[PDB]
Amino acid sequence: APDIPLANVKAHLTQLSTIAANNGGNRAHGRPGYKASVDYVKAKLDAAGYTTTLQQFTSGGATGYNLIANWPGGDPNKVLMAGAHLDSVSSGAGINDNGSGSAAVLETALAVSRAGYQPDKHLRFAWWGAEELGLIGSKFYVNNLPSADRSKLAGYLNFDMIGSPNPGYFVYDDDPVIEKTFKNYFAGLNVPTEIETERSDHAPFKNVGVPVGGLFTGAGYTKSAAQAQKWGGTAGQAFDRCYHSSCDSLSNINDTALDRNSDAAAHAIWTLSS
Ligand SMILES: [Ca+2]
Ligand SMILES: [Zn+2]
Ligand SMILES: [Zn+2]
Repeated sequence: APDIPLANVKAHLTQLSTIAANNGGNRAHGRPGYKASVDYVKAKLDAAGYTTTLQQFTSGGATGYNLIANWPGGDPNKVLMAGAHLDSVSSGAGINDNGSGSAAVLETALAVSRAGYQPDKHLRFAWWGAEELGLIGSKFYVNNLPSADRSKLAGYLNFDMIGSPNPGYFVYDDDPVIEKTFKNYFAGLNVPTEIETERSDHAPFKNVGVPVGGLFTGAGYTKSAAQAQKWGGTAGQAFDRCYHSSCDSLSNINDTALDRNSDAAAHAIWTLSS
C-alpha cells in the first residue's frame, strides 16, 4: 500500500473549511454546506476515473445525499467498502467530526487511481449524509440494498473522527480479521492501540451481518494518565475538546494522528482487497 501524503489530506480539510465558511459556517444536513461538500468530493472522484452515484433521501423534511464511488473492476461478488460520514452538526464546520474521516477516505480513493491498483475484490467507497440525525444515510443505503447485493459485501470499514487533537488510537472490536489488520499496522509503527468503547455508520452494516471495523481517535471522554503515558497529549482533557462545537475547525486536528490513521486506512484497504 502507498504512504498517504498528509499534505493532500490536509488540502481536502482546507477545502471543506472554506466550504463551511462560504455557507453559513457548517456542512449540516439540509443546509447548502452539505451539498457543496458532496460536490467537491464527487468532482475529485469523477476526475480520477470512478463511477459515482448520488443517492437521494429525505429526512426531517429536507433532501440529503449519499455519494457512492465504485472503482471499475475486481470480483463483483466480493466487494470491500470503506466510508465516512460527510455531514457536520450545525454548530460548526465539523473538521475533525468528520472532515478527518471523509478526507482520509477520499485521498485513499485517489491513491488507488494514482497507483493504477487493480484489486482482487471490487472496491466501493461511500460518504454518508445525515449521520448526525441518527445514521440516516447509511441506514438508507443498507435498507435499499437487495439481499443479493448485501451478500456480496466482504466488509465495511468506517472512519469517523480520526484526527482528534489530544488523540487516542482506538480500533473497533467487531470483525476479528479487519481488527487484526489495523492492529498489525500500528504494531509496525510501535504505536499501541486500545479497543473502541466510546453510534456511527458501521452499525447498519453490522446489524445485517456484514463484517465491519474502523478507527477512532476519541471524542468527549477524558484521556487518562495511563493513556497520556502511551500516546502523549494531556491527561485529564477530552480527546476532542471541540466535539460538535463551533471550534471543530482547521485548528482542531492533530497531524500525527491524522497521518497515521490515513496510512492505516490505505494499508487495510490494500490488504483486505487482495
Ligand atoms: Ca502518510
Ligand atoms: Zn462523526
Ligand atoms: Zn458527530
